Amino acid sequence: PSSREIKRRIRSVKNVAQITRAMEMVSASKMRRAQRNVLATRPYADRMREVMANLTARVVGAARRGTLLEKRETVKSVALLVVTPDRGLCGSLVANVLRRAGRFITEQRAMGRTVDVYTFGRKGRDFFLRTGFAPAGEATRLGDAPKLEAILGVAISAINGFQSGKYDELYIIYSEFINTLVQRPAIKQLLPVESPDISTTTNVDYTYEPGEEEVLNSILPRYVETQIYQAVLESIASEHSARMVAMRNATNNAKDLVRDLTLSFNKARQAAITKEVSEIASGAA
Amino acid sequence: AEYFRDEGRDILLFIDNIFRFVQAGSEVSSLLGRMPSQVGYQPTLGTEMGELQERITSTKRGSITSMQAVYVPADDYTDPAPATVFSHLDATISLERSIAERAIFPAVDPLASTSRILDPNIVGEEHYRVAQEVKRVLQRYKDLKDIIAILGMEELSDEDKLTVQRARKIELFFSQPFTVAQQFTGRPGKYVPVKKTVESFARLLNGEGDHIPESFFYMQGDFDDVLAAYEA
Amino acid sequence: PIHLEIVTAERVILSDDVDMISAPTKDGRVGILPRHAPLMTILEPGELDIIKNGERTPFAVSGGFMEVLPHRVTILADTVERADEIDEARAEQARAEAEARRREAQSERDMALAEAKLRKEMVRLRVA
Amino acid sequence: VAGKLKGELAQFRDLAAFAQFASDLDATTKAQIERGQRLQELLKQPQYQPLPVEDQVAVLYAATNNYLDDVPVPLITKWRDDFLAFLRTAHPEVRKLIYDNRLDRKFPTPEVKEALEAAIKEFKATSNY
Amino acid sequence: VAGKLKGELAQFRDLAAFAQFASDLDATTKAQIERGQRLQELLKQPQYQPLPVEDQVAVLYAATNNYLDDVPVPLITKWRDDFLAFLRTAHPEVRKLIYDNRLDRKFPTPEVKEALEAAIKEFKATSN
Repeated sequence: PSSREIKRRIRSVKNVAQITRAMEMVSASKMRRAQRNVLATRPYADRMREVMANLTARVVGAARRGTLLEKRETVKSVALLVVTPDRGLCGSLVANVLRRAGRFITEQRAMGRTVDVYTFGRKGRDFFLRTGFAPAGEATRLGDAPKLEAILGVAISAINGFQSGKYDELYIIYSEFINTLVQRPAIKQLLPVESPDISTTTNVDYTYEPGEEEVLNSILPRYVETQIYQAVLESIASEHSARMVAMRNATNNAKDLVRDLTLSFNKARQAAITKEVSEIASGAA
Repeated sequence: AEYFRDEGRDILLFIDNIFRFVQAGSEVSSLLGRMPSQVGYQPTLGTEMGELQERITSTKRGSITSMQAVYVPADDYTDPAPATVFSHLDATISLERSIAERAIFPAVDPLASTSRILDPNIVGEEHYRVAQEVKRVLQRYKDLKDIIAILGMEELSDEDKLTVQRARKIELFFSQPFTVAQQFTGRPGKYVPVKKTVESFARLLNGEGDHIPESFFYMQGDFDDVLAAYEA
Repeated sequence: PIHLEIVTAERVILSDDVDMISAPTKDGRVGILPRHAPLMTILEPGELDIIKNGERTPFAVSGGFMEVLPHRVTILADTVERADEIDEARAEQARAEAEARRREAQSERDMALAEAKLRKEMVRLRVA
Repeated sequence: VAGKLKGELAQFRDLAAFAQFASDLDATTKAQIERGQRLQELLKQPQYQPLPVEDQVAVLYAATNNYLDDVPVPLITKWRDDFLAFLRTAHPEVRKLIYDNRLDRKFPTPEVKEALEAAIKEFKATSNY
Repeated sequence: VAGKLKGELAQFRDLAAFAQFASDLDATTKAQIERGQRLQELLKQPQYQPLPVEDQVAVLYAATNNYLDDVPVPLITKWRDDFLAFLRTAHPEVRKLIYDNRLDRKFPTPEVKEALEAAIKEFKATSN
């Protein structure tokens, strides 16, 4: 506080404000393109949604409700999927999703179900490595526009684990994009338990050339992979939105601190001028 | 000016950079050998600023209204010079460079320009209500300026897009066709009383005028003139 | 005389109308004319013959879950490539589009973001 | 000529925060950022090389018009030097014409307009950057 | 002994923000962060407990020759104190050996490098 250190501080926080505003702008463009990608992925997702509803409408017997469609009893092992940002600055989003994952692990262990972690994004990977859980499936360096082929390394592993009895149920934790400003973590069930939607009510009778059971066993894994891809893209959009909000708040805070530091600098400047003129007047007299 | 004030006339006194009066006083005090004061200013800063700017009053016979340009040393308004000037001020008008980039008509920043007399008891309840509503709308636009720059007009929800459009139109409606002007634009001069201005802005805030586009508010002058311009 | 939706998870490539389409179903190749009865099927690697007004454009499909209805037909294909003429617009696709994604969209942009995160961190602790 | 230069430089000073992020930005924002960078590199000058008003106004007319877009930023100074050498040697007539009617209120008259545009186009076609 | 100390401390001081909330560093920046924290904790000394020259020489030799890398950060003051206690009691001959030839041009003589590295290894194995 010597009217020169405060000047350096003011310059520093001004640089912070400029960098943060630039981050907010690029995060806005990122959110735009991520929303575009989500909407471009929407047709596959919803078409397969009503296709699955129609298929499970016909497959109603317990005997043929096997493989991925079976509603297993006496659940023993549960796998949860977590999608997290690869980088920080997201604000409370990473903390929120990891708190949700931790508490969900708490209830799943409360009922006696052993839990295994499958993580997208470096933040969740690092957190779960530090806390103790070894990543059963690890996938990082997912860009803002990931391809479905990039998720296979985890999704196929989870589906094979469920098929082999390793996991009796499957979950995903992702950041839902409620608004441009408001985002919460969400929980979804990955064992199908499909909805008796209008499609399920639809009685359009079909023909299954390779076979009903074969079509079922070939479409359930792809439906699950589509759900995971939707969740990952939703999480990417929420990541960019949360970074936008965090950087807007940081820019506003930096501007407020620049204002306060400018007030302090002006006070120091006036004090320095008063001190020097008082000393000069004393020396003259 | 006091001769004409004593004649009962209303006089407007323009002082260019009262801060230069303050600095001249500081220099005179320094040359006279007086001890400095708090930035090196004259010890008699308050008394000198009171000798001036205290004969500027409204008396029973006449009145001397004033308008003093003020150069704030650096950006320090707390500087003894602008501080002692603000001690003697009844209104402030803030010309801003950003609005001056395109608005060469009076570029007064409505949010940074205040006035002591703008209170219900003096200018009436209607004027205060209209002025506060205009300032509220312009403040909402100022807050949403960053959102508009970053997100766009689409993310901005309903019931605020109307206010943003209204704020654009009302910032455009702070234009006045002058009787005398620099680089005379040819528009006829207009003298709009406060009684007309209050009702005009009230009606602009009352939904009327939402039809005419924003760009046709350059130097319109009155809400009756707004309706006349919309008719053509 | 029916609208065919070539739907991939990444994007919807075609939602146009097609005179005739041949499905490389697992059990064996099938052909579909507009008023086909309802059908679901598993496609295989091969050529997807979008025969539109006499022109057969063979689209390489690595997998499909084609849904057929009298009024509409839709394929949910894991990977669809033109595999017909001028390859796949290699002028930019798989080239400028690829580089713009791996470098412009991934590499240089992430380098700049890391630079900004840095400059933040450093000039943030210059405040102290 | 220089009114558009001043406006564009003001816009670039406003958008200077986004310069390092030029890749991921809107098309118009990118166009503004590289326009401002071109102008800033143009205003860079060597020592003891003052420019007569005709050279300055010809260069700034080329810059304000979308004539230097194909020129990369680090070559704008060389572009200016080569173009001024071209006008000095190849086309003294357009320089004299620009100097003669620099005081006309509507300065971009069709004659000087087309002469200067032809000179700039000839320089751009002859040279490569 | 102290040139490496000074250089490593300077590098760590240059690398300030990265230590404290940058989490995306390799084990090249983070290695310097770790070593600098080791050395800084080494300098933390109580009051009224001066250390003779041979003591500081031995401690800094242990620290700068990577013999202290595995020790966690908060326990380094206790590690130094325990190593000194071991050195007073378990081996006073090495202290005498250090103090006798602290003035030779090439201090890490093989007679001194031996019986000092040996003591460091003995303390490392015996304790923790």
